[PDB]
Amino acid sequence: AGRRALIVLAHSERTSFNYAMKEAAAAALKKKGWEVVESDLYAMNFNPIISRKDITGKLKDPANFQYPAESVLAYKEGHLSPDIVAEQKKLEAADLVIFQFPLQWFGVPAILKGWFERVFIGEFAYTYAAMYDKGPFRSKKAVLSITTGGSGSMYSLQGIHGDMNVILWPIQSGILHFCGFQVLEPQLTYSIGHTPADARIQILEGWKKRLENIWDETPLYFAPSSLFDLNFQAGFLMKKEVQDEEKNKKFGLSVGHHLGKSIPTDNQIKARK
Amino acid sequence: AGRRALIVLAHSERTSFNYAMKEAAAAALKKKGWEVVESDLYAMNFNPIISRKDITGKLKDPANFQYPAESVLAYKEGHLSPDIVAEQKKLEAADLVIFQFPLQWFGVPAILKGWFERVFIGEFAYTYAAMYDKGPFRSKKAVLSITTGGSGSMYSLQGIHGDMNVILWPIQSGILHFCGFQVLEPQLTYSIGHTPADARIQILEGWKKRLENIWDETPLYFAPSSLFDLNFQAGFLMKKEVQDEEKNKKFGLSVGHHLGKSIPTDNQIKARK
Ligand SMILES: Cc1cc2nc3c(=O)[nH]c(=O)nc-3n(C[C@H](O)[C@H](O)[C@H](O)COP(=O)(O)OP(=O)(O)OC[C@H]3O[C@@H](n4cnc5c(N)ncnc54)[C@H](O)[C@@H]3O)c2cc1C
Ligand SMILES: Cc1cc2nc3c(=O)[nH]c(=O)nc-3n(C[C@H](O)[C@H](O)[C@H](O)COP(=O)(O)OP(=O)(O)OC[C@H]3O[C@@H](n4cnc5c(N)ncnc54)[C@H](O)[C@@H]3O)c2cc1C
Ligand SMILES: CC1=C(N2CC2)C(=O)C(CO)=C(N2CC2)C1=O
Ligand SMILES: CC1=C(N2CC2)C(=O)C(CO)=C(N2CC2)C1=O
Repeated sequence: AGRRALIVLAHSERTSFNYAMKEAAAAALKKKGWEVVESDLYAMNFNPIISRKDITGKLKDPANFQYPAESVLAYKEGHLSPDIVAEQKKLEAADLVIFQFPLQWFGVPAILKGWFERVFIGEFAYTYAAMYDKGPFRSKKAVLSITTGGSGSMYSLQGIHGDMNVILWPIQSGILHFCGFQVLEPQLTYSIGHTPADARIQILEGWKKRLENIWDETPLYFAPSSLFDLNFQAGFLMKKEVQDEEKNKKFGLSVGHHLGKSIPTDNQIKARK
Repeated sequence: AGRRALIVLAHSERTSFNYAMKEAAAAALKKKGWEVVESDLYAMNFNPIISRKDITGKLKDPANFQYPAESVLAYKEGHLSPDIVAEQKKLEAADLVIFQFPLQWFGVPAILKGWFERVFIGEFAYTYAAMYDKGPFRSKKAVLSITTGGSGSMYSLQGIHGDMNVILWPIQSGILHFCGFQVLEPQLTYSIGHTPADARIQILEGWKKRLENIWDETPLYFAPSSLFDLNFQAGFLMKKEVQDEEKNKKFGLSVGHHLGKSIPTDNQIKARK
C-alpha cells in the first residue's frame, strides 16, 4: 500500500473550512499509521512565479531563455532553486498526494498553479517518451479535495455553470495523469458557505472516514496510452485498429476523448469505467 | 464598434514568440486607429496572490477574513490596493481585451490566473443577480491568443491530450463569459517550438490581418441565461420547457452544457452558433 502522504493546501486563512479539511485529513491519516508531510503554500510564502531564477547555475543560452529546456538541464545537473528541490523531494517521498483548495475561477488558485509550473519539471515529473500511464508518478495516487461557492445543481448537466466533469479534466488528466498519477475520485464539497453548522461537521467526518481506505479505491478512467501511436511522426493519434473498433461504440472513452460521442456519466467524478 | 484595446501579456521573456505576438497585435490595432493599453504582468512586477493586503481600509471582520465579501466592500468604499484599482480602470475603459500567453499545464500561467483573482472583484466584474449574459462586461469582447508546445494533432479528438475544446471551456465560459464578455474565437498557434522561421513570420502576419476586422467577428456560442431559472431556489437549473425541447436535439448546447449528448464540433474554437 502506501505509508507516506503529502497534503498541498492553497488557502490563506487558518480559520477557513479548507484549513479545517487539511487538519481533518492529517489527523485521519496519522491514526491509520501514515507518514504525513504538508505544503501549506500561503504559510510557506511560496513563490508561484516561474523565472530564470529557478535555475541556480549558468544557463546554456542566457540570451534566449527557454524555461522547459533550461529547467530540465538544471534538474539533471543538480542546480534547480533549492525551494523547488525541497518540494520535489516531498513528491518523490509520497505515495499519496492530496490537493486541498477552494475552486477559484473554475480552476486551481494561482498559488497552486504556480506550484505545478515550478515543481513538475521535465524528466522529473514527466517524459515525452513515457506519457500518461507510464509516467514517473505511475506508482503514486492523487486526489483533489475542492470547496465551492456555487451549489452542486449549478454544476450538474443542466446547471448554468455546466458540467463539473469538464472543469475537472484539465487538472486531473492534463496535470496529474500526464505525469503518471493514478487519479482517485475527487472530494467535492459544494456551496460550503451556505451549509448548516451541523452539516459542516459531517462533511469533515465523512472526509476522515473516506481516507481510512483511500489507497484501495479504484482510480478514475483515462484512455490507456496503449491505444495511441506513441511517436512524433504519427502525431500521437489513436492507432487505426483501435479507431475502427471504437466506431461502433455508443460512448466515447472519457471527457477529453469523447470522440464526438456521448461522454460516460461522471467520468471525472466517479470511478469504474 | 470599439476603439480602446487592452492587451494582457503573461510571459517573462521579451525574446519569446508571445512577446512578438503582443507587439504584432499592438502595431496592427494602432494602425487601425485603436487606443492600446498594455498589462505586461511580469514587467509590472505584478503580485498574483490574493490576501487581505488587497484591502487598505479596515476589515468588517478581521477575525474571520472572507475575501469575496471584504473585497466587494472594499470596491464599494474605495479601499482596494493601488495596483488593483489601476487595472480595474484599464478594464473599465477597454472595449476589447486580448489575453496573450503560452499554454502552461493545460491552463493559463499562474501569474495571469492571479490577475483575474485580484482584479475581477464582485460588483465590479460580476454579480450573482446578473451572471453571464447580463454581466458588467456585456458590452466588451475578449479573445485568447495561445501558443503551445504540443502539436495540434495531440489536441484533436483522437490526440493523446484530448480535445482542446474541453481545455478552453473553464477559461472562456467560467472566467470571461461569466462576467458578461462576448468571447471571440481563440487564436491557437500549436507546436511553436517546431515551426520553421518562415512559417513563424506568417503566423505574425496572419494574426495582424485578423485584428483588422476583429470587432465584426461572430462570437463563440454559449447557452443564454434566458434558458435557466436564475434564482437560488431553482438551483439555477435549466427551465423545464427548455429541457424537454432540448431532448429532441442530437447535440448538446456547448462543451459545458453537453447534456450527456455529443458536443457540437469546435464549440470553443469556432463560431457559428
Ligand atoms: C478569487 C475567488 C474566485 C472564486 N471563484 C469561484 C468559482 O469559479 N466557482 C465557485 O463555485 N466558487 C468560487 N469562489 C468561492 C470559493 O470557492 C468559496 O468561497 C470557498 O470554497 C469557501 O470555503 P473556504 O474554506 O474558503 O472558506 P469559508 O467561507 O470560511 O467557509 C468555511 C465555513 O465553515 C465554517 N468553518 C470553518 N472551520 C470550521 C470547522 N473546523 N468546522 C465546521 N465549520 C467550520 C466557517 O465559519 C464558514 O462558515 C471564488 C472565491 C474567490 C475568493
Ligand atoms: C511550466 C510550463 C508548463 C507548460 N505546459 C504545457 C502544456 O500543458 N501543454 C503544451 O502544449 N505546452 C506546454 N508548455 C510549453 C509552452 O506552451 C511552450 O514552451 C510555449 O508556448 C512556447 O512559446 P514561447 O513564446 O514561450 O517561446 P519560444 O519557445 O521562444 O518560441 C518562440 C520561437 O519563435 C522565435 N521567435 C521569437 N520572436 C520572433 C519574432 N518576432 N519573429 C519570428 N520568430 C520569432 C524564437 O526564436 C523561437 O524559436 C509548458 C511550458 C512551461 C514552461
Ligand atoms: C461562480 C461563483 C463565484 N465565482 C466568483 C465568481 C462565487 O464567488 C460564488 C460565491 O462565493 C458563487 N456562489 C454564490 C453562488 C459562484 O457561483
Ligand atoms: C504536454 C506537453 C508539454 N507540457 C509540459 C508538459 C510540453 O512542454 C511540450 C514541449 O513542446 C510538449 N510537446 C512535446 C510535445 C507537450 O506535449
